[PDB]
Amino acid sequence: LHHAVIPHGKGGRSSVSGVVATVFGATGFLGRYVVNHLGRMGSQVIIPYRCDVYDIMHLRLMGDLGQLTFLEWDARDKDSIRKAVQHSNVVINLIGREWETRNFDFEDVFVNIPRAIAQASKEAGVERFIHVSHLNASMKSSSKSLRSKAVGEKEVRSVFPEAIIIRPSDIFGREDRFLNHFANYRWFLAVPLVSLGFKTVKQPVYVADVSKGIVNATKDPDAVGKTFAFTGPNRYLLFHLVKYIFGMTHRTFIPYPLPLFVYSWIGKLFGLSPFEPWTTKDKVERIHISDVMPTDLPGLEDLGVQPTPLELKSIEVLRRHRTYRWLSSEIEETKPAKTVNY
Amino acid sequence: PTTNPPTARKFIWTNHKFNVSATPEQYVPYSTTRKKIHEWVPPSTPYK
Amino acid sequence: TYKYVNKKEQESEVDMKSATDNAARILMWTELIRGLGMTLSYLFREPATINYPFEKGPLSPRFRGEHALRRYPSGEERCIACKLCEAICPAQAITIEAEPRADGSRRTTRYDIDMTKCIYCGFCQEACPVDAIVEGPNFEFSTETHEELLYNKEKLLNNGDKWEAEIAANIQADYLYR
Amino acid sequence: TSVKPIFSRDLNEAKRRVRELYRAWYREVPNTVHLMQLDITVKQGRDKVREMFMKNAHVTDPRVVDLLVIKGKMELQETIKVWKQRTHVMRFFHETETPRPKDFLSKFYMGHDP
Amino acid sequence: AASKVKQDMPPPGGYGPIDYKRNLPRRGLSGYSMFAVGIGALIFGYW
Amino acid sequence: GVQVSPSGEKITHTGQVYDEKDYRRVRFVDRQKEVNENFAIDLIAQQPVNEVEHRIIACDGGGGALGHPKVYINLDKETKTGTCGYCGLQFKQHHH
Amino acid sequence: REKMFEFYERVSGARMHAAYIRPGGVHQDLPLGLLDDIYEFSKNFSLRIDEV
Amino acid sequence: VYDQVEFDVPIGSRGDCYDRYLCRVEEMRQSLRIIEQCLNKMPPGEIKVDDA
Amino acid sequence: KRPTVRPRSDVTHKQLSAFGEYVAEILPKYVQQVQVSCLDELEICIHPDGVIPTLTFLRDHTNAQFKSLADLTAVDVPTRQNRFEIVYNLLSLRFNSRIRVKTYADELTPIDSIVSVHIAANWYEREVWDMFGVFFFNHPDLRRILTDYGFEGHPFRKDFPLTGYVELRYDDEVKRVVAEPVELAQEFRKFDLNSPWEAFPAYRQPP
Amino acid sequence: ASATRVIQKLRNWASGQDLQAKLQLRYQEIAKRTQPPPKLPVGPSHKLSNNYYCTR
Amino acid sequence: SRAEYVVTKLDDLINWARRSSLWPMTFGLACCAVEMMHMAAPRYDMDRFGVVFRASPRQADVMIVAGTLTNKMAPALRKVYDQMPEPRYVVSMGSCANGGGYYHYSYSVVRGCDRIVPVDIYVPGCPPTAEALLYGILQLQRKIKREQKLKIWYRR
Ligand SMILES: CCCCCCCCCCCCCCCCCC(=O)OC[C@H](COP(=O)(O)OCCN)OC(=O)CCCCCCCCCCCCCCCCC
Ligand SMILES: NC(=O)C1=CN([C@@H]2O[C@H](COP(=O)(O)OP(=O)(O)OC[C@H]3O[C@@H](n4cnc5c(N)ncnc54)[C@H](OP(=O)(O)O)[C@@H]3O)[C@@H](O)[C@H]2O)C=CC1
Ligand code: SF4
Ligand code: SF4
Ligand code: SF4
Ligand SMILES: [Zn+2]
Repeated sequence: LHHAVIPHGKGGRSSVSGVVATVFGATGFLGRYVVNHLGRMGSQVIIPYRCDVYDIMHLRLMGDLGQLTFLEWDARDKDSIRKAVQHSNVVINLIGREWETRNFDFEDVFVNIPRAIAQASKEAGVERFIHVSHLNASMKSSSKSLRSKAVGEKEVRSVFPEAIIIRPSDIFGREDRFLNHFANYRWFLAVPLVSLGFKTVKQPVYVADVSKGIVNATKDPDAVGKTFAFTGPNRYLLFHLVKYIFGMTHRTFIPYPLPLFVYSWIGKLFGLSPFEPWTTKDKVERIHISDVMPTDLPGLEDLGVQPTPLELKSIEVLRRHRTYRWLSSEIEETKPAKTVNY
Repeated sequence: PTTNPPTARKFIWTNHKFNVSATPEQYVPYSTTRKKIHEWVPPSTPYK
Repeated sequence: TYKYVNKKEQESEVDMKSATDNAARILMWTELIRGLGMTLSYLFREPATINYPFEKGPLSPRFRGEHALRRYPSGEERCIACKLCEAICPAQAITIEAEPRADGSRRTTRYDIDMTKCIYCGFCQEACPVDAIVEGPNFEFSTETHEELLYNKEKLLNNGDKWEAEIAANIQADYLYR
Repeated sequence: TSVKPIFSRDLNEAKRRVRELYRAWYREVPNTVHLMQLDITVKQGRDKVREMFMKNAHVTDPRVVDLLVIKGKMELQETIKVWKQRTHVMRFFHETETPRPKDFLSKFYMGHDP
Repeated sequence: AASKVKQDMPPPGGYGPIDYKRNLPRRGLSGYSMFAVGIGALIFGYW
Repeated sequence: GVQVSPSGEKITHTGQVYDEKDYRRVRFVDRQKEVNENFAIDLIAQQPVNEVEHRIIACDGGGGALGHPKVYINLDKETKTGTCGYCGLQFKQHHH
Repeated sequence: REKMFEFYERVSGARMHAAYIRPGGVHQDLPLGLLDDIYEFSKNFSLRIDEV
Repeated sequence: VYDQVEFDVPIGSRGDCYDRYLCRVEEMRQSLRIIEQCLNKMPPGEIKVDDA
Repeated sequence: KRPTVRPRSDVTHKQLSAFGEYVAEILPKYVQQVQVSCLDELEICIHPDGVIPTLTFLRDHTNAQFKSLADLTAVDVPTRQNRFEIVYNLLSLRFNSRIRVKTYADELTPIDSIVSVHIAANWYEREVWDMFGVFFFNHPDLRRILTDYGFEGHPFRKDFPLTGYVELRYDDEVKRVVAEPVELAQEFRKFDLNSPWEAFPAYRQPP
Repeated sequence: ASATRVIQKLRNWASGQDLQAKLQLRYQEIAKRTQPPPKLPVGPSHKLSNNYYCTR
Repeated sequence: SRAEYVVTKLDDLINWARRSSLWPMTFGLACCAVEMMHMAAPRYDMDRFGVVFRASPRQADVMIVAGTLTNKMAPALRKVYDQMPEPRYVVSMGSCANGGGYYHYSYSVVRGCDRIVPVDIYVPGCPPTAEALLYGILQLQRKIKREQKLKIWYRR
């Protein structure tokens, strides 16, 4: 270890961790938690951003002086990546997107960009490269995002064979697109589900556990070159999950069945939004795709994390949707969701 | 200063710069010191 | 001695004239019309507003703003690492590390000032026995980053090499009063 | 061995006071998880109350116990009234403090601290 | 030339005299005047 | 002078520069490293020796109360030159 | 208040927090021409008190 | 040097916000009265104790 | 006559000493070690059982009308077994004189409140409690006054570190302000400044 | 001073005072910004005889 | 008639509005609030620049942390900031707010408001000359001049 990387201190905001990370995608739902957990134990975080400097403020405070170093980059410009990974010992590609744009395709974000980042990280002397694929990812899935993600992790491993690949499930938090989505269906007065939610399984995990797992894989020497499956402890059926949601939200739950060949058309329409669409055909298909069973893959308890069940961390997400009549309602008033094995 | 001008000194700048914050050509702080403690340089030969 | 502010009131004597005057005051709002007149007078006065950043507020040579390390006219640094400046700095903002320069002189390697800790008190420039550290006149040195406000030897030396034409004159003006 | 007593001339009366205080806290927890909109259950709060109480179970001087009860009543006042926000209440749970291990060997691997 | 002690001392004879007492002046009409004006205006308007 | 290192970073008058493998050079990415190009050692070397006809000379720097405390320097050793401890001015006994 | 801050600044260097009064007296004598300005300010301040 | 400078203390009768406001205004006026004297009679000499 | 030294009058010394004799012989049950200083200031030290009687006498008695409680302080001296030196500075408008009354306390040795005498002492006693840990009796509302709402410790105790034990920040994870153990980027620098040469031989402590 | 003999009358009547003689602005009635150099005095303890710090 | 040019001009307009109308919040903690006032005073007329102190956070656009931030006050500061609606900027005024300042090593001071909220501009001084605080306001104006949000949206 270089004399400036030896860890010193007790693991506080002003300590040293020995970690010099370059986090691609820090301006997202998960990147902010990752950067918080990194700057919390005194590590250097290099945060390349394409967005406006006004959208990195919430990050500017989650690290001591000099621990956060921001940079302007572009996915197409390869030098923008070399300059970022030029001094790191870790790289964390969280780049992703739940919809395609005028200028970017699922392929572009899930295959090429990770592949270039990995080429540069390898050529630059990086020791670790953490990639975040999906749990349900496969070259044989109906959704295009999952096919692209599987191809992308294949390429990342063909360019960086020691790349830690992390495969989480539908993540839930405050700024998420899963519980807030299943809560905001209410604006349409009813919940359209395929097969009435049955036949579908969801094993969701809290984002803080995922960030802890990433930050611990940063410095866990038994994790190099391994795949992980970050999944929650309990499996649910989409029906009972959404019912528990509307219970915490205390809204009226009117579920009706809906075949997928019209729900996907609905999703296309909604996706035509030139802004951030409220839903998409790919987000639809990603829903209603059952959740793979652990199938021997390592996990959070092997990284050093005890998963947090949804029944403890749902209200801090779903109290924002309640009305004045139900705000103060406690957690125990809501009947928990049925758990399954399948 | 057109009548009572300052005194001439080599080290004085000949081109004044404005506040250069949030740009390149700005100020980044660093340690002006050298290493205090030096590590042992392991040999390039094995014991055999 | 002392005086009364609201005891002036003496025993009550009232006439028809006094009653009518108080009545007009109460009915025509005399005393308020006078405040209206004052505010009117102020409307037709010249405002004290300066046109910043073109014309600026006055100052005096003694103004203590941004710090700078000076030099002798030969270019040699005035600091000798005596450390009075950090020994008295009541904010513990100064940090110094000295070492014999190759030529043997007593000079610094580190001279840092956390300008987020400085209270801009001036004790360092009145303690410096060589008039090396000063608190210059510049106050327009705000930043977009906290790190920029943690000055080191090079920053202060550059400031000194930037403001000397002004620092030296203000000193020449004020150094008899000290 | 002879001193002035604050309130209790023996440990049993101090224990009576401690029990009164435990009852007050046990009864209050629900009202303040409702009011402060805390995102915890009512059982976690009472477990935390019991833990903070046991934190000082080793005391035997009635004066220390009386002062601890005074401090606890001060806090219970600050909480019954909403003078303190959910921040100060969740300070008790230390949700962010990375828990230092009691394993000699881990303490050895990270740092020189005993 | 030479050099005597120089100091921001007041000028010989002292500074001018400073005003510090209240001078809220006295103005206005007589009261009877105000009421007469108002009453005459009312009467003319009524006519 | 301001010499550069194999990494391009400039070496300050303190001899400080980051090693090529040091991660602490990200702070200078898309930014600059502030150094003072006027090294006082070279400058005070560029000044000449002030001869004197007295064995003991004083040095207040210059400007009187604008310089440094007045120190007195012995100049017996004709091979060496006396250097002020505050400034770096050199003095030599003219007649030796 | 701004003019009196100017007095401060002239005599101390700071407008507001002048560490000027110190055990033994004051750090630094008055600068030439300050008492005149104080007189010019005091000869008029009464008028502003009257306005208020 | 108070006890070398003459001034009047303003005093209220009804302990209300009005009497206090008047007391403050008149204390400002008396501060002017005091500044006049401090200006006219300011002695020469040093400013800090002659004990180094 | 000398311009640097401070003019000293013995008349006030005599006045205050006579009044100290007065107080000592009129309250023998409580008074300890009356004393007067080179600077003219009267200091009456007492047993804490005498707080209320002493202060009430000094407020109500005719030759002593100290009916304005200027200050109320404490002083930690960890050496002595009773650390806290509680101080009552008082003022007589009728005689234009001041006086100071002192007691002593401990971590586990509380005293009585004087809000029945001087209502000005409510907040001052709350401050003493918050800062040093001294508990007062029969206080209407004794809580914290200056410290945070969940603050542990009494910061003015010499044994309490200047920088404390915790430190606050904002955590996006929980979306709250949290308290973490202290960790500084620059540690406070302790300067040993005491000269090793006796400076005032009038206060020399014989061995 | 820039006023013009009519606004002055108006505002003096409205306020009831002679403002033109007492202005909130400083027109060259102030000490300069470049004063000569001073020659400060010295205190009493600057003698060379009968000045022993044990006395004072 | 390129959409990129049109978007650049539209963003210029957006920023001009949000810039020439900056309504701060009546939030002053310590001495530095006095220089805030003085910057509201005739010599430096704030409204001259479009600046107006509104007392409700739900109406303000920026908050100047004008003094020392204690641990007993940080929750309220973060709450108020949270309650300010985006776009929201922050200005640290003085040395107490930037890094604790003269009270950095105290047990009841946060060593920088940048720990509790994110700061756009730092104004040094103890206290900062009102002229300096105005310099900082205009520095903020320019920073807003350089937001380029809609260009980013169009490039996405
Ligand atoms: C033969 C005749 C037959 C006809 C019959 C009629 C005869 C004429 C009678 C004239 C009567 C006078 C006109 C009545 C209006 C005034 C009413 C009034 O006097 O109210 C006074 C009220 C109390 O004042 P106060 O000092 O507190 O006394 C309290 C009692 N102890 O305080 C007030 O109400 C006033 C305070 C209001 C403050 C608000 C701000 C006022 C702003 C002043 C603006 C003035 C400009 C006017 C513009 C008008 C143009 C439309
Ligand atoms: N439900 C979830 O959140 C799940 C997440 N994951 C994985 O986690 C990762 C992040 O999730 P999340 O953070 O929620 O995604 P977000 O959309 O919340 O943020 C993703 C990041 O991708 C960056 N990004 C996307 N496209 C580009 C581009 N073309 N150029 C530059 N930057 C780009 C964005 O930067 P900007 O926003 O500034 O453009 C943003 O910071 C993704 O890779 C996803 O596959 C896995 C399973 C489920
Ligand atoms: S002005 Fe005062 S606080 Fe600032 S660096 Fe100098 S001595 Fe320290
Ligand atoms: S007081 Fe002056 S000479 Fe001494 S260490 Fe400080 S800057 Fe250098
Ligand atoms: S920085 Fe100085 S002026 Fe500003 S609040 Fe702190 S102590 Fe007061
Ligand atoms: Zn010299």
